[PDB]
Amino acid sequence: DKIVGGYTCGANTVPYQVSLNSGYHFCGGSLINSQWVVSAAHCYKSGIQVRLGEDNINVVEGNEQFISASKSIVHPSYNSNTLNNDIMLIKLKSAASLNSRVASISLPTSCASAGTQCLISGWGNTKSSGTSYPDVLKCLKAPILSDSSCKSAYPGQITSNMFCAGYLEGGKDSCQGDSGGPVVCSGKLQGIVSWGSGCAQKNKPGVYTKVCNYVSWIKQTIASN
Amino acid sequence: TSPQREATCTSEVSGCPKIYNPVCGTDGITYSNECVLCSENKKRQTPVLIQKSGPC
Ligand SMILES: [Ca+2]
Repeated sequence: DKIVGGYTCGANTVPYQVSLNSGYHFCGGSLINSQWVVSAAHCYKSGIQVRLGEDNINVVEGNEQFISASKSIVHPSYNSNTLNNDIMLIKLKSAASLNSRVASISLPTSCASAGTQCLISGWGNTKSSGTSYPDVLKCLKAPILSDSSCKSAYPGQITSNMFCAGYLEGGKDSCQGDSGGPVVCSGKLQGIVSWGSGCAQKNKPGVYTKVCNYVSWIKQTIASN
Repeated sequence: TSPQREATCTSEVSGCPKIYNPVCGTDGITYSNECVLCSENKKRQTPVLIQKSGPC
């Protein structure tokens, strides 16, 4: 659809979802505790405002939290040319006040296998003439693909820190404005929305940063900052 | 063409990042990011340039 094959969902359903705002919504993120957010490294900008408890990013419904980012820490081996290690930490200036629309997502203990179904969320929408923009909060269930089939879709491009999720027939995907947001598999954060060849195209599934490779880096980075 | 800024797109992947960082084509289309305008161009025999940053 206009929601890239997904379904609409609310901030109660995905309370760990956040918006990154620099005058407009450019990326998503996930809340991993009261003060910290995980996003994609290519989402790095200066002067990010984090918006939590959002149902509509265009309308202030009186139940959202707007918190400035105090610190943004991009993985030290992030390569913008290959998108490898596409993961960033954001420290909020103050702690979020946690409630039904605002809560944090657990980090994985093990990696997810092929065929595990996950939930991908974000504000990425697509208009008619294939033109993508943020608006409605949408959700999508998608499987994790085998590494074979992912490398077969993007030959030479897939590193050990990426996985593919989605449907080889297309129609359902994440798209521009979804970058940095959550892929949650059985209550754990297993992915971050990273890249793809277009959106919801046949034989071109979305490509996500594999968060299980990073759990120690994340935990030690948070703890020393 | 009625120009004034190319897209500088040096990606080593055959895909674009899913960030919303719009640019206004000289054609009058809003491209959700510069990488998208790039990939769109490469299947064109006449490149659209960037009229302004932000949506048209
Ligand atoms: Ca709102």
